[PDB]
Amino acid sequence: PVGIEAINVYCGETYVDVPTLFAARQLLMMARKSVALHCEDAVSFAVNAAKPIVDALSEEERGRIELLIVGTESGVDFGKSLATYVHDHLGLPRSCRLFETKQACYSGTAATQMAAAVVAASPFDGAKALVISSDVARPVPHTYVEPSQGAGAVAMLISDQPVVASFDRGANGFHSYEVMDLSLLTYIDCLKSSFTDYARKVEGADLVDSFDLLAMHTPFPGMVKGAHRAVLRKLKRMSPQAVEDDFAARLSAAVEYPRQVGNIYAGTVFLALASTIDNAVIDRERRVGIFSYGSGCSSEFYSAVVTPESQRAVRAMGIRQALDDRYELSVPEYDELLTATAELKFGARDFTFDLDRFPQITKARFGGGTSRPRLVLEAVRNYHREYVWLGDG
Amino acid sequence: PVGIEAINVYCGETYVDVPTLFAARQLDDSRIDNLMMARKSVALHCEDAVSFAVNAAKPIVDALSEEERGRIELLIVGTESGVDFGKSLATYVHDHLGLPRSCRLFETKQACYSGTAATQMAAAVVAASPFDGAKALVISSDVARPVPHTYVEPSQGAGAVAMLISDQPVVASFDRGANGFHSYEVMDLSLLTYIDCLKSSFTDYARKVEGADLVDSFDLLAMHTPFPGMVKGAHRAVLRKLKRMSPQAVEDDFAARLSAAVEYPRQVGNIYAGTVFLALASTIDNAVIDRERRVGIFSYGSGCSSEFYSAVVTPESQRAVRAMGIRQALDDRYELSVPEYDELLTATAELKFGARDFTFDLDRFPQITKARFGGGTSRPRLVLEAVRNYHREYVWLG
Repeated sequence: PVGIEAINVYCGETYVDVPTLFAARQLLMMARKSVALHCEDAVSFAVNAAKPIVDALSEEERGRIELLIVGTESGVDFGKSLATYVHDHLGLPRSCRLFETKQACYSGTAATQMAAAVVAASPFDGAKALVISSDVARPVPHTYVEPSQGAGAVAMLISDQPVVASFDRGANGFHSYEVMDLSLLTYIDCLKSSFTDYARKVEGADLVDSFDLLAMHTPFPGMVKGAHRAVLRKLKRMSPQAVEDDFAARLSAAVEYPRQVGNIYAGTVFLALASTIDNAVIDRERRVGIFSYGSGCSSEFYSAVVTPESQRAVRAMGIRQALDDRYELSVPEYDELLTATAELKFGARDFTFDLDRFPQITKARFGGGTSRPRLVLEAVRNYHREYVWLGDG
Repeated sequence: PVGIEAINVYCGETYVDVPTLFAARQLDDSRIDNLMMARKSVALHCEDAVSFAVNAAKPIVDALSEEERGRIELLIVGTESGVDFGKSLATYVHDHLGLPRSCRLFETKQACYSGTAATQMAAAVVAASPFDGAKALVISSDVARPVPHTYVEPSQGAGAVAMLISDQPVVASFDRGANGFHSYEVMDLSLLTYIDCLKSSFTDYARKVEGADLVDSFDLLAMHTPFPGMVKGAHRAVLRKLKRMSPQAVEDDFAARLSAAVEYPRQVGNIYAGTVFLALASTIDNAVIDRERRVGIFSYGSGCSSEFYSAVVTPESQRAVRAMGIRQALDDRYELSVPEYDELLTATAELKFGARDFTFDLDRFPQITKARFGGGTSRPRLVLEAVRNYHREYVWLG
C-alpha cells in the first residue's frame, strides 16, 4: 500500500479579490487569488509548505526520506534544481536523491507517481519521499488568465503508511502529445482519453460509478465545470440536470480551495485533493478519481482511497484558517507587488531584496502579530540564492 | 529483473580537436595533460537537445515491433538545455518518435544528475507495475553553449544517450535497491564536491549492500566524466582514503576498471546528463565483456546530487551495444577548423533563450551538410528549423 502519508499547503499570506480585479482591469467561478510577496519564490513557497510535515517526523522517520522531488514551472536555473535549496532548509539527510520535474501543471503528478514507484519498488519497508509542487507564476496584467493565476505549494510525504490517500496500484491512464483557444479542447481531450486509458487497465471503470469524489487540475473552477460537462455528455450521454447534480456531488468540494487560491500550476490538483478531503463528509472508505493535466501536453487519470483518518489528518493542517488569515490586497497594492516581483529576472547574477518594501504586509503577516514565521528570498549573490526566516524576531 | 534493454548515443556530426583549440585560444598548453581530452563534439547551429534526443532514440524505437512500441508508457528527458519554463522537451521528442499517446511525458533537471534521476524513476515504474512488459524511454540530452576563452570550453561537448528501460535488460541489469545517495546544496570547489559525493554515495551504497567494497564488488566502473582527468583524480583520492592502496595499485586499478569508461567521453567531452551513460556504453564497448561483470556506476550533478549504483553486463550486452556502431559514428564526425568552430558558436548564439520567432538557414555551413546530415553516405538527422510563436519546428535533413 503506497500513497500520501501527510499533506500540507502554503498558498501565501496575501490575496486579491477576483471580481474587484476583473472590474479594475476593465474586463471563471473564482473568488480570491493568492499573491506572492515580491521576495517569495518557488523554493521559499516549497519550504513553507513542507516544514510542518517534516518537523512532525521523528529523527528516525526523517532519516528514511531518500527522495525529494520539486515539480515546478518556476525554475531558477538551467541545471540547479529547486530541490537543492529546498533540501538545505528542511534539515533532510544527505542520503537523498534531489531533482526537479517539469511538464507544465503535470510536474507535481509526475513527481508523485515517480516517488510512489520508488517506495513500492524498494526492497526495504519504510522508504519515504517528499514531493513538493510549487509555482509562483507571474501574472501578465490585462490578460483574461491573470485573475485565475495564484501562488502556492503543496508538500506531500509519500510512503507505505498512506494515511491521507492510498493510491490504487496500477490504476493509471495516460494521455500525452505535443500541442501548443485549443486550451479547453486539449484539457477535455486529456480528461476523456486519460480516463479511457484508466478503464483499459481497470476492469469495469466508470467515470460516475467507480468514484465517490473527483479532484482535478483546476486552471479555474469554470474550466473544471465545463470539462466535466463535456466528458460526461460524450462518454455517458447523461441529461444536463444529472450532469449538474454530479458536479455538485463530486466536484464542488474539490474546487473550494482552488476558487479561494487560483491556479498554482503543479500543486493545483493536490490542493483540489486536500479540498475534497476537507470539504466533503468522509464517513468511511471513499474512492477519489484524480485527473492531472499540464498543457503542452501530458495528462494522467488515477485514483486513491481516503478515510475518516484522512479527513482528521488534513483537518489538523488548518488549511481553511491559513487561507482566511491572508492579508487582503487592494488592486493598487497588488500592482505594486507585481512591479516589485518582476525586477528579479531569470539568470540574474546579483540582486538584493528590500524585505521591508511592503511594510503593511510584513507588519500583519510573515511573523507580524499572530502570524507564522516564513522563509523568503533575500538575495542572489553570484547566482547563489540566499533565504532568510521573516518573523525570527 | 529491471534495467537497460537498449542504448544508443548521438554525439553530433562535427568535432574540434582539443589541443588545436587550446592553441587557438592561447590557453596554457600544460593543462591538456590535466584534462586528458582528445576531441569534443560540436552541435551545428540548427541542433538542440530535442533534435539530439530524437537522433539518439530513433534506432532503438525503430527496432521495436508495433506491439513493443505500444508498451512504452513513460518518456523522460533529462537535460539542463530546456527551452521553456513549462513545456518539457519530452513533448517534442514524443511527437518525432511515433510513440503512443498512452505515455507520461516530462523533463528531469539536476545538472548532470538529470539522466540518472530519469533512469532510476523509470526503473522504479517498470519494477512497480503490476503488469509485465512495461517499457520506458529515458533520454539524456544536452547542448551546452561553450564560453570562448574559458578552461571549461574544451571539456564541453554535445550529446544525447537514449535508453529503453524494461524487464528485458539485455544491456545492463540493475542491482535492485543497491543505491547510495549523497546530495546537498552547494555552489573551483567542483573537484572537492565530486570527491565528497563519490566517497559518500559509495559509503551509502555499502550501508545498504552487505560486504560492498569499492574495489572487490565491481569488475568495472563508469562515472560522470566532466573530463577524464577529474575522474582519474577522484578515483585516486577516494581509493587513497577508503583503501590506503599504494600509488601503483591505484594506477593499475584505473587502467583495469576506468580506462574503457573514459574512452568515448575523451572523444566527445562532457555532455552533462548523458556522460555517465556514454561512460557505461564506452565501458561495454571498450572492455572485454567475457562473462557476467558488475559495473559500479557513479552519477553526479553540480549543486549537488549524486548516486552510486551497480548493474550486471554480459557478452549479450557487448553484442547489443556493438551493433549500434558508436565508435564508427564518432570516427565519422566532420573535423572542424577553429574558425569553422567559432562560426558555429556565433550562429548558435543567434537563437536566444525565450526567443519567440527565429528561422534557421539549414544550408549556412554547406561544407558540413554536403558531407554529413544526409550529405554523401551520412545518415539523415533531425535538426531544428524554426521557432514560430514559441513553437519549435524540426526538419529531417537526411
